Amino acid sequence: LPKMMTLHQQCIRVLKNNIDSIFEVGGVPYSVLEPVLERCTPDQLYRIEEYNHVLIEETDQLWKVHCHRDFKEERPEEYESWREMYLRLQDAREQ
Amino acid sequence: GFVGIRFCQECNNMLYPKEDKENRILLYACRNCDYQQEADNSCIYVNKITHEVDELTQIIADVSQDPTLPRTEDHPCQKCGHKEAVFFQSHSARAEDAMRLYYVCTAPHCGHRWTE
Amino acid sequence: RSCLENSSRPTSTIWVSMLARGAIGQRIVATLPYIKQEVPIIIVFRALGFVSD
Amino acid sequence: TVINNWLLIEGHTIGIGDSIADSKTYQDIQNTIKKAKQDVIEVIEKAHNNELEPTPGNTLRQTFENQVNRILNDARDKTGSSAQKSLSEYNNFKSMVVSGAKGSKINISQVIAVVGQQNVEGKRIPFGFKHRTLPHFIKDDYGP
Amino acid sequence: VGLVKNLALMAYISVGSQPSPILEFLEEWSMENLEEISPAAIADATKIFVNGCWVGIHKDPEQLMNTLRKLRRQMDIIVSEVSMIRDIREREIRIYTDAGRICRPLLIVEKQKLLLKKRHIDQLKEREYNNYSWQDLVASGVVEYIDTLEEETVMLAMTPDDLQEKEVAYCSTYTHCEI
Amino acid sequence: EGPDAMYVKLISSDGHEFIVKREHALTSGTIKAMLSGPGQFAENETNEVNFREIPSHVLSKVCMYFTYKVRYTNSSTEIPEFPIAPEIALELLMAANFLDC
Amino acid sequence: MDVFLMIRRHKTTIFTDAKESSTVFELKRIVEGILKRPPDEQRLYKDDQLLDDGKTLGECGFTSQTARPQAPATVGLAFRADDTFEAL
Amino acid sequence: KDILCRLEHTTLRKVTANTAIYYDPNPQSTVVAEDQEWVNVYYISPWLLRVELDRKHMTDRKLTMEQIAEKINAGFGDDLNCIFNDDKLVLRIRIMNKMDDDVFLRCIESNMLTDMTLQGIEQISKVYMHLPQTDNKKKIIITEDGEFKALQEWILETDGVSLMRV
Ligand SMILES: [Zn+2]
Ligand SMILES: [Zn+2]
Repeated sequence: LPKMMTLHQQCIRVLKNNIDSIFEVGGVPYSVLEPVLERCTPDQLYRIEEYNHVLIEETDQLWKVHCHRDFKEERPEEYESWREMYLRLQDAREQ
Repeated sequence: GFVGIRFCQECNNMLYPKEDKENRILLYACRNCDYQQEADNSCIYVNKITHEVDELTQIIADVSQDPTLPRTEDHPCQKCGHKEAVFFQSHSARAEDAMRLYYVCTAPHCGHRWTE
Repeated sequence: RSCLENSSRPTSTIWVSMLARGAIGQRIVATLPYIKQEVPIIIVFRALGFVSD
Repeated sequence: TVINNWLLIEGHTIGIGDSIADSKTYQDIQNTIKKAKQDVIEVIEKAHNNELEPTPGNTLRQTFENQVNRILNDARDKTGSSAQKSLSEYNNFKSMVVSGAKGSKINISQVIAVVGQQNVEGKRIPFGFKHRTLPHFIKDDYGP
Repeated sequence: VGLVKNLALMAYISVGSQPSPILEFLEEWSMENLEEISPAAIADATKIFVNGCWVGIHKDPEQLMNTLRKLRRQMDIIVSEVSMIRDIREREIRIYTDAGRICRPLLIVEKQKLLLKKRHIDQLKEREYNNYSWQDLVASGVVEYIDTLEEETVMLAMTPDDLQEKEVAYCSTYTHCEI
Repeated sequence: EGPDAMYVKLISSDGHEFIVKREHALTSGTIKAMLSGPGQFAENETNEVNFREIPSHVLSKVCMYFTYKVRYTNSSTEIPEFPIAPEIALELLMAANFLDC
Repeated sequence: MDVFLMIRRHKTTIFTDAKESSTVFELKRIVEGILKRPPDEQRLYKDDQLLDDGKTLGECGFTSQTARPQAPATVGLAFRADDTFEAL
Repeated sequence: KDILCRLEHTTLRKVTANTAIYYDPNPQSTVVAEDQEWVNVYYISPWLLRVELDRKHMTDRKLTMEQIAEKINAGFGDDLNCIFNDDKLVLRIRIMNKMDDDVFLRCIESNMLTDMTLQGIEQISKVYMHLPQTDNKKKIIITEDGEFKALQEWILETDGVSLMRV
């Protein structure tokens, strides 16, 4: 890799290779954790959010990137954050 | 520019070019029924002999989902800034004279396609 | 080489061809089974039940 | 009769030790192959970024093919030359080649150094899949 | 020479299946028939062919192919020998159930990892004790049969060493691995 | 730690504090704002950098990265990467908060 | 070229920078310059190989690998040559 | 290269960028409106054939538009009038004086593209110049001293055979 990386970039590229290693984030703000969570897949987001609940209200806009990739024909209705819509449609489609 | 097929409305057939010398202008007339219509564009027919220099408009964004296509992270998307993009050569019969690479952004909801 | 599934029958082959340049333009014809000559494709579409272009 | 009865005393064989080269020769062959693959990648990058100038009498794809085949033929020739230069006077492949009895320097080159480019109908291996020679490669892979 | 050929060892020629379960599933998995659509919807949609019969169009072909592969991998409605090809550039999905298609089993790769784990190998080491067989490995979604038309859309790792590769793996989107 | 500033001491509420080249801690964002604070010229030379809530091995990696990055930026070399352990990256990422890099 | 050793005395670690050949008590001198450590307080231990009584850095324990900016080589320290060897 | 251009067959198709068909009953007011100035300099069927030629093909064949125009006039004998200018290489063709003239101009445009020769010999598709480095196809001469001296001289190859014309 003929690239120079600062500490932010080093940590987030390593963590962008091993998202699966994250169990509990500790106390990192989402604004720091914004890159590694955008290159991610919704099951891993469910795992992260159900181990690290305090992130939930921060990550909802992230779910939109998933929703328009998995349910591109859809839009949220009112009183529907993107996480709960994605889980409702995901379980409805599996059923 | 190209000329397309203009269709009749009475029988939905093809309109053929014709002239009127009383008005001395150009009209597309239907010769199945008796419909006539004044023609907007004067160009009746055009050759595009060397107008194959463009291939970007035939590319679709769905090729971002092709797993057999080469992916690069050294050509970021201009429209949305996504780091990753697929690249490929042209698949036309006009690609015998060019190994030119075309790039498609692999981010969903963007689908931006460019060249070099 | 069209052959109906769920049955054992011979395959009927249809040839939708285009004439060469060497002719005002190059035209599309259809060689149908049990038809001696080539048929223009628009005639086949009209005989299918679609008269409008 | 006389030569066949002297060969009872002298003897002639071929073994797996006649297919071995020196470690320095193997390093030279690997270096030549690496350099030639780098050259092919550089020609690929020149053609991909539209920096490849066509030669007179040929189109761009055929000039690219000529350049790539020139690089790979130079690779095969240099690796083969190193292969024959490694050979001792006791080497039996070399004995049968310089006697003219059997084999050539191309055979020694393919046994010891590099088999070389595979050709079908005078060109490289065709894209029998959609723009792939095999499904183990990526599409539009023009590398060696 | 060349005209008389021989099978490879793990090559299997498909025996044929009825298209009816796949056709029913496509009918109520959001595919609209050809009889009920205006032609203006065909330009942006994906044509769906079942044994070469154009039966309809689909607006979301990627999740449809994901669903079809999930059905075939768990030996649901789609049986294992059915070939499903997405011509992505030409916007077509061709499903073949007929006989005579020569195919071979390939290990399934998801995110540069084999779905074959040590638990499958350990279960197969006692084939005549666990009653674990090759068919259980097919039903597990670990291996799947790919024919020549589908092989032209897969991305094969020659070995799992192609998967466990560093920053330039030459491909990060391997879909299958040679056994 | 000595006021002749080529060694600077820095503490993370742990026993294992660390003292590092200031010239090889030059790539810190926050060395320009809490050693180069409201006024330079012997604010820096105090060398009590009393950070909090960082485990010892984490900032050992961080300041070893400081020396690493200082001598591998603008030098003849530009390629090499930084081999962090995967778990500690999390808490190292909080160090990514502190140092503005 | 470089050198990378964590001069590790339990809870106090010194950083150094030097080249592939330097007398090993010049390390004590460069500790002495800022940390005010007399040579009695600078009993550097061994490496994994035994330490250098010949007093240069290109002698046993130190290779071209131990000058690693990726991760250095560490060993304990005792700030007394003969009396006591204090850890923590 | 001059001889190679004089031997290789050059149709109008090799040098034409595009041909378009227009309804222009009044050349005083050109509908395309990019050719207004030189047509008004010159100034008839209302049908117009506008031929745009590529720059590079018209340069490396060493063709000038007057040669194409006189080739038109020799080919049809003033059955049709062709004006031209450039400073885009623009030709404009009309047919002076039940098979309406649009399909007749269709047909003569097909004749333009296929059955007209600008320069060269008809049966020769491509000519490959080369300077031979071997003595098999060189010009061996006997010098004044009396040696056999090989002279490297440029020789041409063809892809068709029209030996007598060549
Ligand atoms: Zn009509
Ligand atoms: Zn984009």
